[PDB]
Amino acid sequence: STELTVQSERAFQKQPHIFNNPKVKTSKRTKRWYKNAGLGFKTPKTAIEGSYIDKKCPFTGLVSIRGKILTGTVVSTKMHRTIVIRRAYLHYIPKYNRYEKRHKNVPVHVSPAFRVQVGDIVTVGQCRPISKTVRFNVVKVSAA
Amino acid sequence: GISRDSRHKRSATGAKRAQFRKKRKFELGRQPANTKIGAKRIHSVRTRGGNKKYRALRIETGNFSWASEGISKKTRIAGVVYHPSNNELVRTNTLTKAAIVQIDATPFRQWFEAHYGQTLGKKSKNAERKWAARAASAKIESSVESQFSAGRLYACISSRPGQSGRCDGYILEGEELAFYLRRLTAK
Amino acid sequence: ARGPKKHLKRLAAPHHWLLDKLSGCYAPRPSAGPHKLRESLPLIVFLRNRLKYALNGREVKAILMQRHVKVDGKVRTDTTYPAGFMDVITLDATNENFRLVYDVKGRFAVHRITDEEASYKLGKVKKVQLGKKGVPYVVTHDGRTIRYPDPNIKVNDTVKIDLASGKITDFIKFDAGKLVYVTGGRNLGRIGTIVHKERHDGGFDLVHIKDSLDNTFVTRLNNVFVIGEQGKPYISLPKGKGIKLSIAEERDRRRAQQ
Amino acid sequence: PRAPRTYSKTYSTPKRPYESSRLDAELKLAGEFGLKNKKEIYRISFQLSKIRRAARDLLTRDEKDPKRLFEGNALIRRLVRVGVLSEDKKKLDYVLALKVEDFLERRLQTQVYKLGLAKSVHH
RNA sequence: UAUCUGGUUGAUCCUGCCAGUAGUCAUAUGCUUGUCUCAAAGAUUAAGCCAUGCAUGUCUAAGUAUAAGCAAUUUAUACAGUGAAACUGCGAAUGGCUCAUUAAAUCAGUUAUCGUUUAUUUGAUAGUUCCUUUACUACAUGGUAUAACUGUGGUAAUUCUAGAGCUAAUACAUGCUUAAAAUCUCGACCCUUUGGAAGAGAUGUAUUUAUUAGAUAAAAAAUCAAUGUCUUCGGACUCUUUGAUGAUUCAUAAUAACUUUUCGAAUCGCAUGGCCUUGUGCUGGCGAUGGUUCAUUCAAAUUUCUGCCCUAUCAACUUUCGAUGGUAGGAUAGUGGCCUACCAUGGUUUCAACGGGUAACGGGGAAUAAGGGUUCGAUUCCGGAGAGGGAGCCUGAGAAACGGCUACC
RNA sequence: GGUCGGAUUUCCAACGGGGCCUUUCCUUCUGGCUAACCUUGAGCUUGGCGAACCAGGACUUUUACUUUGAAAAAAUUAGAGUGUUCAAAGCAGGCGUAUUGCUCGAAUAUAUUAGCAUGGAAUAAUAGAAUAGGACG
RNA sequence: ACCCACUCGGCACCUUACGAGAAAUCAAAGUCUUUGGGUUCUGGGGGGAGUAUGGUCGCAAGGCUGAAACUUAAAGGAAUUG
RNA sequence: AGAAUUUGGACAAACUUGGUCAUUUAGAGGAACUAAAAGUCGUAACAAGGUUUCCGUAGGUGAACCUGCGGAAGGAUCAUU
RNA sequence: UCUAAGGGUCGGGUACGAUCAACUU
RNA sequence: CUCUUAAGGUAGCCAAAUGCCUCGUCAUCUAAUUAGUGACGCGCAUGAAUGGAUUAACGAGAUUCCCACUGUCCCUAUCUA
Ligand SMILES: [Mg+2]
Ligand SMILES: [Mg+2]
Ligand SMILES: [Mg+2]
Ligand SMILES: [Mg+2]
Ligand SMILES: [Mg+2]
Ligand SMILES: [Mg+2]
Ligand SMILES: [Mg+2]
Ligand SMILES: [Mg+2]
Ligand SMILES: [Mg+2]
Ligand SMILES: [Mg+2]
Ligand SMILES: [Mg+2]
Ligand SMILES: [Mg+2]
Ligand SMILES: [Mg+2]
Ligand SMILES: [Mg+2]
Ligand SMILES: [Mg+2]
Ligand SMILES: [Mg+2]
Ligand SMILES: [Mg+2]
Ligand SMILES: [Mg+2]
Ligand SMILES: [Mg+2]
Ligand SMILES: [Mg+2]
Ligand SMILES: [Mg+2]
Ligand SMILES: [Mg+2]
Ligand SMILES: [Mg+2]
Ligand SMILES: [Mg+2]
Repeated sequence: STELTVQSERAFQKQPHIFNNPKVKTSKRTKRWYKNAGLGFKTPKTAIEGSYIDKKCPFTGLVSIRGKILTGTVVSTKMHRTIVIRRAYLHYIPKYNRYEKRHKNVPVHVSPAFRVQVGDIVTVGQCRPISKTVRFNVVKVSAA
Repeated sequence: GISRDSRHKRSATGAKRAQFRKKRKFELGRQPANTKIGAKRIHSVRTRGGNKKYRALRIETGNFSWASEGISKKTRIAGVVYHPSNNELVRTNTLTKAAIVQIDATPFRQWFEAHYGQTLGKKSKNAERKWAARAASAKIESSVESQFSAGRLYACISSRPGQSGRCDGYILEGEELAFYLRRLTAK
Repeated sequence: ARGPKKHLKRLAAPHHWLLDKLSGCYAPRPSAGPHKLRESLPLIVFLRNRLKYALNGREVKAILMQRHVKVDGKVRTDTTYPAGFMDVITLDATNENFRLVYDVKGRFAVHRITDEEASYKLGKVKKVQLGKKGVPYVVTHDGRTIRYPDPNIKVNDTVKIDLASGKITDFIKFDAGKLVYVTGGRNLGRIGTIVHKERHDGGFDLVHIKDSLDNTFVTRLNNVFVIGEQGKPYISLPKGKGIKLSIAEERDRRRAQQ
Repeated sequence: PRAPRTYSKTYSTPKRPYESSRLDAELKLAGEFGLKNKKEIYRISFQLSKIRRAARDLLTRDEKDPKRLFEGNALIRRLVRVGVLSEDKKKLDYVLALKVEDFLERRLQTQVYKLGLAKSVHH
């Protein structure tokens, strides 16, 4: 995670329509909006108590998780906020009455609320197209 | 013309896809507005399913809002001072979203005197009754107070001039103002 | 392609219309209306193919243009006006009234109702949502929007429409033990007294259903139409009452009388 | 654009073109039943072949199979109806071994012959 | 109907192929052809080229008629009967044809739009618009041009048109007529402490921006900042309004403004009825057409997962100038490297990427089969693509439209 | 065969299901039905422990496989019924005092894999407490 | 160091055919139409031909990979009698 | 209100010149293969084929082929306690 | 006429600031 | 087959800077070629450290063709010291 030095881009990174009025003073100086992605997935404490913005986050962002829920093994963490998983499966050829190993590489988006290493197993929830190849968002990490 | 389809540029593996489906209209694009300042000129764009769209050019004024005070005013635009996407839009004074601009700051100044009444920068008893009740809230900030002396305010264009035909924004305050001031004062 | 289609070939029309594949190249394409194209009677099939009150499509136009036929109390001169589930058809001549219900075989059956039973209809609510100016409304399965409903009305319930004014007379709540009518799927046209339903957060609810003869089957929630409390229903069920006899038992009944 | 008219062929030629046994038995049938062709014998063999194709699929199933009970009775009923299947043989196992010319016995000219009225099968 | 036979030897048993054998909604061809039903049919080569003639036009009771059209209504001096032409409104984006392109592309099954457009149909749904809003004003209703038409004409020719003179709208372009009540801001004066006022303005919808609410597992007390509906100023205190989803910045409402400003009936047919202070006074029916927003239906666009033939004498490919991802913006009906600026070096591949080939549109299916398979699918249905090859675009809800236009070849 | 070749019961059996005990938690709280209720009122009465039905819960080892179910348009394939004179076909048709009319049908099956729900839990993998942050508390 | 008995491992050998094979023969070449312990590689009539061409390795000789046009009704294995 | 015209941009047909790939096709001459014909020369193999045959490799010779080194039995020896 | 990248020297109890100066892209 | 030698020119290459006949023959290059290149080889009189045959790079070396270029030329004119 490393908190990605939040104010680093050329534009001011903030959650839209989340206004922290300076006229009044109270606890939690910076208002943080968040939500539960549903389907039983919990919101990690990093998302609730973090400072990242990540408008593509399924908990603190503007994207919603709906559609397919998949699981895969991480094979690449070399992008920024995006990883590649490998989904293995067995394809049945009816002629020989037996299977063959196949795989697909799914690029999925990882929020700073999660920390993912190569080889870990994660579950990804479907969202609207984020990039040219990305269609899924990491929602739960099952390994470390 | 300008197309938004994807059967052009290569897939994720790097393969070049063959030609298929001569360009369709429902995947078209158009040319940018590149809105300027002064002598308002807005053209009409007929989009899909009727749905008239406004291509703003040469906008003069705008509706800028003061989030802390919850008021909006119509004020003129002086020029563009910072743009996170391209520095040329600053140099050419192009009006786009998320562009930091100066504003006249006069309508905001006159409203403050009517509402709070103390001062900015530097008669009947129905007035000071409101002013007495509307007290302890005229201590806005030291980074916004000093701008009223110069007569210009750092605003941020929250609207899409090339889509709606309007240049509407908000006055930078608090952390957002402190972020962009460091960018502007650097030399 | 390039715009909406307007022709419906035979062998591509819904199979429950019972259109002979020969004797014609096209089929009546139902117009835009309250009901889906896939589930729609429209009158030309009803008047000619079901009631034998016409010999051609020209005689159907002659009947309709004289304001004899009416759907839900309105003339509906359109020849391919889509008439769907629970729609009430009134003919001034022959003093006949009809209600569109599915036969146990999955087909729209000719059902004759009395004058009083033609003075209302049931509609499954599809969404309860706030309109403009904070006015709640309910959307039934036939596209009917009714403002100011009962606050206790929720989705998947059945309301009763007056058919003289769009007002709601009474509503049946979607609870376990209610008599239901299966609309859509392999179990189309069965009546089965809900026992329980499965939640399945994410979509595609499932409900378990067992008819009077204690035959249990499961269908998706969107195919279920509650038609009243167990026992007495709120409408006159067609002959058979949705039993779904097996083919072995069906032939013995056909062999009982001959 | 119109629904095509379904058609099918109703005869099967034998695998071997020339064998003495079949070329004799088939001609014996034609002469003794007054048939014009061999195609009129291939037709009965084809029709019987489909009968024993369905009866084998039924017998290989379990007893009291709901499909077998409905289809087995219906298949026996048709053969009993036209007289090919006798009343004493309704087990669905005598269907598989009926005969070739049991069907030829129930054709019109044979039965017209049987009740007099022709005094020869060719008449 | 789970079957084989002839051919290597002087003779034998094998391996092995050649030949025979049966079928083909597989073609072609030869000889021959009496009857009824049914029926494919310029796909293969040449998505090669086309004379000619047709294939898209359309009206009611209910948009506009002085036809200098036809006839008599005779109820009619404004019209009111039928009706050419033309303006207007729709449709022409359906259908029909073909299979050239196309190998994760199309497509099949399965998902999503909490990521968008939607003419038409069906169901609901604008009392708030005299703008210095007390003469500015027509609201028993306000203007302009023009077609058709008369006549002058030009070219060899085209569904070519010009100048002159008329006249209509559901054409174009303007435009008011209806209650209240409540609330929020300004705000005269008494003059005061507990402060209330006359009066004025604002308050539909649509657009844009910012902000607020949109809550909800459970029970009791401490004094303050000051009473907060009414006080027996001790405080009894409750009513405190709050929907849906698995999930939302959702539906919805409110505040402050913005718009060069959308919409909020100057439209048509038939019936003519009631009330009086009988005035062309006031009311009053069944429809048609149109119109803002939502829902619905007919759709569209994008989209999830799995699945495609032969090839390594194709092993590395993609990223100059877009490749993979981030931030911001522009564009779009919307999401998205769709495009742009800055940034990072990423992405696919022996589980076969990439390249080449296809005498490859893909399925539902077809032929032959004991079981397992093999071959085929231009073509009666579904989806896609194209109108000689390219590209571009107007109209419109919907077209990169070709029985539409523009340019090149 | 207690009816005249059709089914009921108390039956000696077989085969497939469910619950309980034998060391065998094979997850549950706010609350309703309190339910099957030690509930008993004189032989049908006032009061037992929540999923047998529910709204929200911390949590929740993962698959492969197999059964059942929803989906897999129509046509075509198999297949039931039926006078196209038979047949290929088609979805018709049939019965009356035929003067008024009445009425049966237009089924059913198959449809890989992928996705979805579901019971099983053998077979084949995967994980857990070892320089104990291991569980109950 | 020899002799006798047993045993594990190795090079083989003799007999027979339960079995296999077209046969020659085989204790595996058996437990294969009563057809499935795991796995790698290679062949699909005889010639043209291991030839052409393109690659790749070698200093070279050459190695590895490797066609097609064309042509043919038989080539081939083991035994039998001359 | 507004025609002809005009600035810049994007989309971008098409032409020319090259490059690259692919498919056909001419070519003096050179060198193979196949088939036919009673062609000329020899006799390399099948018997110990009259020098046993064959494999790899190298050289040589009209031609089959010969010779050296190593190897095999598909040998003409299953055999010398 | 502008824009961007490429430095030296001073500065913390036991990330940032000041100042100065290069032609290279 | 015969005469003959010390041995009778092997592998290679060739009208080559080495071929007389000769402007050899065939192909290409051109409108036309005693030029050039590619083949052929009874080669007056090629040929193996008289070194043979090749050969990347290099050359103020000999030669041929092609593109660009041009007063070399058609066909000359003009200007300056
Ligand atoms: Mg079409
Ligand atoms: Mg229609
Ligand atoms: Mg031989
Ligand atoms: Mg012989
Ligand atoms: Mg053959
Ligand atoms: Mg073709
Ligand atoms: Mg509507
Ligand atoms: Mg973006
Ligand atoms: Mg981006
Ligand atoms: Mg093709
Ligand atoms: Mg089609
Ligand atoms: Mg097209
Ligand atoms: Mg053509
Ligand atoms: Mg076009
Ligand atoms: Mg045409
Ligand atoms: Mg030993
Ligand atoms: Mg040994
Ligand atoms: Mg073979
Ligand atoms: Mg071979
Ligand atoms: Mg031999
Ligand atoms: Mg010889
Ligand atoms: Mg000889
Ligand atoms: Mg030998
Ligand atoms: Mg050999």
